[PDB]
Parts: sequence; structure tokens; C-alpha cells
Amino acid sequence: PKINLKKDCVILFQGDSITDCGRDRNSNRCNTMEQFGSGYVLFTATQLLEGKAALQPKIYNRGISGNKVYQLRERWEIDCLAFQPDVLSILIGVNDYWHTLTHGYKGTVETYENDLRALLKYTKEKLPNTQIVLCEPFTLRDGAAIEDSKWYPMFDEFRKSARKLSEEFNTIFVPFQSGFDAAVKLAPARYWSNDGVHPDLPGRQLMANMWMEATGLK
Amino acid sequence: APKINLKKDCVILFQGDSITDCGRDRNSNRCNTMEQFGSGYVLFTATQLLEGKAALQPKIYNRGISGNKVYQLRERWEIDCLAFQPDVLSILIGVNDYWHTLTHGYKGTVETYENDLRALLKYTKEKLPNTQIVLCEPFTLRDGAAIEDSKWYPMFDEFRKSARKLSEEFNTIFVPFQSGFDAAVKLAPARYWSNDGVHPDLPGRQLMANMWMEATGLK
Repeated sequence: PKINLKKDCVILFQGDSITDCGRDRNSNRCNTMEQFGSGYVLFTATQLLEGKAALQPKIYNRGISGNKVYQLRERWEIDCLAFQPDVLSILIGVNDYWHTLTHGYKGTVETYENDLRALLKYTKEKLPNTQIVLCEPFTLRDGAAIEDSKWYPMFDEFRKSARKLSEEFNTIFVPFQSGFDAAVKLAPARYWSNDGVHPDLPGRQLMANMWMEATGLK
Repeated sequence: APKINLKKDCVILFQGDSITDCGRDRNSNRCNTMEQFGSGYVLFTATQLLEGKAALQPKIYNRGISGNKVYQLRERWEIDCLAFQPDVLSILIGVNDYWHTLTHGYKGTVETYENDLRALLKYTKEKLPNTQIVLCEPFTLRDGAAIEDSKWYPMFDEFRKSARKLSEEFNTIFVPFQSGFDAAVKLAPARYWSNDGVHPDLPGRQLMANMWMEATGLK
């Protein structure tokens, strides 16, 4: 499976802290710094804008920090459906686990897998031509925010669900964990991401390259 | 084929004008940050270097200043270059050395430009004899907002000739940005790549970054 793009195709990035990464929420224009922010979305978008330039794609970012699957759902009509995206990218799951530790969230992996399946069923229902790119939620064990006893193997189940769902809905799957598992063998985790949740400049470029590769867009 | 060779903790420094600066925080004292790089081709080149050559943990800096001409680089060469002791130094200068003759009444010819750059490169190799220089081709997109074909060509082509001639003289790496943009405009209009034809926008920045990684042989 590969992503197929047309002329003037709409690409939309959706997610949390990792997808938002300080984008201007007041930007009404596609393909700008203000629209993309400073995350992996910027680095993926520019590869799409340069690489697939002949198709002149219109790229948008609607990620919001602190989001969990149910919070994507809450704004899915305005921040997704309204765009009628030709290609929709979703990276969600780290908060669905992390907020059980930080904000006392009572949602398990069951909550996460059921909510995501429901959101994906609805997405394909309302946008039947949309090509979905589902991304693997990830961590870096030696990141400042991660306590190994409080994360593993509980979080691995979240990565299992994201993959299971990509198979169910026959979507593209970006395996970010495998990439980061490899990257930390070259340079320490803090180089890629300081807290082990949110990627820094070397980690954003890595994710962008993975995304271009997984989708087959060069 | 000659390539740029990087070591562990190697220092990479980007130097130039409006294109190299691109709203970087001039008060940044730290390498490898958004504040250090700004939003130009330097950011997109740096991140490829930071991800690609991660095992070498390079320290990347940007010292470009908008409106700069070759003499203006020399004026701050000690603080904004020599002080860094760069292992790899990248220079993109020349568009202002022509454009400001039209916009600010600058009295400098291609002679001025070629002699000043020769002098800057001689001094650089003199003070940092182990620095690997990456000299970039100054460029324009003809259907940009700021370019008047009658007021630019063939005059400006002499500036690109000089940049190449000097890359040969000092045996540096040469990034041929014009060839890349000459090709890119056959895929999408010039104003997609750069609205004014001088300063590149997001698709042009990524293109330049890719050219630089290719010319240097750093993948």
C-alpha cells in the first residue's frame, strides 16, 4: 500500500503536543510556517511541498497539545471533516496513557482502542475517499519524563492497538518506535527528545523521513 | 568525487545574507536550536545533518545577516566566523552585491564582488587552514516579484561565474543553486518556490537544503 496524490490535493495533520508543536492556531492559509509550526509536520510538509511540487498540495495542521482520542473527536467536524482531506494523518496515544499518571485519567488501552476504532469508522463514513496515515505512538526510555516502572510494558499495548487498527482500516502505518529504537543506538535519547515524549529537531526530521517512507511518497 | 568529511563534535557554520539569516535570533548562544537557525534553508539543511550524521553529534551555527554584501561579511568575520573555529564553513553571498546597485545605489561591480570574495576566502584559509569551505551559487527566479529581467540579465550571470571561478581557485565545494531552481520552475511556477525571486519560501528552502546535502556528499 502507498498514498496516491492528485493535483491540488489536501493533506491534513492531526494529533496532540507532537503534531501541534506551537503552530499558529489563527492561520487560515495552507503551506506556511504559521500553519505548520515547528514539529515533524513542518519537516514532512516541506518534503511534500518540494518532492510533490508538480501536484501543488495544500497542507494543513490541526493538532492540539494535551489531546487524547476523545478530544480529537470533540473537534473532528471543524478541525477535520470541514477540510475534506484527501490524505489525513493521525498521531495520538501518548496522552491517553501519560495523563493516567499526570492528570488521573481513568482510561485504559481498551478506552483508547475502542475510541480510535470509533473515530476511524466515523472518518471513513463521513470522508469515504480519505486516505488515512496512522502513526505509531512512541517513547524514549531515557527521556526525562519517563519512569520505566510506570510505563513498560503497559504502554506497548497502545502501540499494539495503533498497529491492529491500521490493519483493520487498511491504512498506512508509520512505525515511529522502531525508528527511535534504532536512533538511540547512534546518539542518546535526549539528543532526539529531551523528555522522551516530545521530539526535538533531530527527532522531528527522523519522523518526517519515516512518514515519507511509510506512505511511499519518496 | 571530493566530499565534506565530518568528525565527532564537528562545528558547522552557515554564513550569508537575507537568505541565510531568515529571522534567526542573533542573541542565540546555543547551537542546534530553532532560535539559532531561524526559518531558512539553514534550518532544513541543519536538521538533515543533525538526523543523518547524528553519531557525530555536530554543533551547527548560523551567523547570516540580511542586506549583507561581501565587505559586510569581512567587517564581522572575526566575531561571526573566526571565533567559532568552524570545521565546515558555508557561504552564500552575491545577490545583494548586485541588487543593492538597483535598490540602494551601491557602487559595487562584479569586479568589487570577485576581488572582495577572493580576499575573504584567502583570509579564511589563512586564519583557519583546516576549514572545509562550501561556497554556494547566488541565484534568482526570473518570474519572482522583485526581478525585472531587463535590469538583471545578463549582468547578474557574471556574479554566478565569479562564485564558481573562486570555488575552483580555492578548491572548495560548490552548491549550484541556479541549476536546481532552473529545473524546479519546470515542475511548478517560480512564485511557489520564491515569491520575490530572491528569498526562497518553504518549497525552495527544502530544495536548497537537498542540493547542499548532495553537493557536499553528506547523503
